[PDB]
Amino acid sequence: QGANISDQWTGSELPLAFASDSNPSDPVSNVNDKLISYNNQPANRWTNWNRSNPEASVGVLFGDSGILSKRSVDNLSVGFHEDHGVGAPKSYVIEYYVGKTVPTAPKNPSFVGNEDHVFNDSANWKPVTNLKAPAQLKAGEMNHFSFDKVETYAIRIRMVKADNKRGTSITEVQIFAK
Ligand SMILES: [Ca+2]
Repeated sequence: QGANISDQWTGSELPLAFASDSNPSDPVSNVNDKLISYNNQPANRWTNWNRSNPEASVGVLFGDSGILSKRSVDNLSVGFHEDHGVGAPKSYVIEYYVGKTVPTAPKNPSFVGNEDHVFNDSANWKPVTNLKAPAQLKAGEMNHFSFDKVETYAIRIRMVKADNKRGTSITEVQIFAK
């Protein structure tokens, strides 16, 4: 297993987690903070609990040595969390950035859908190929995904909440270099 290319580094803008939308007290920066919690002791998660869109995406914008970088990516791990109000999504798509425009760091990374940004244009994303995924997503553990290697500035997981929940929830994601 190679270097972790999603974790935050102190004093570095990148890698940066981003989301289309978030419950504000559950910012997406929680997903790459190296804290993993499946409960409220402490609560540590991104969610879109009680937000208006049942679909949201969470992703990582890569960096090398403090500045933007493409990386070669073939994996994603996601620790779903669940309580009465949130849980694993009922459906998802994992996507990678293909825009010709070099992405900027979002001004408000937990709420990318509320600003003009390349990430909001579906032409700038393609789905990963030959996905290997769990047969069912499970809260309470790191759920591992693998796919054909791509060279990209960003990947994201775009997810629709379960019908019996008020949102989707993630305590941590991890992406590794080869
Ligand atoms: Ca975390």
